Amino acid sequence: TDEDVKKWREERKKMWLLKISN
Repeated sequence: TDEDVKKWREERKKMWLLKISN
């Protein structure tokens, strides 16, 4: 479902976003 995808989507999203500052 979208919820399953939403799960990984934001997961990987934050990883690179936080990596911008690291």
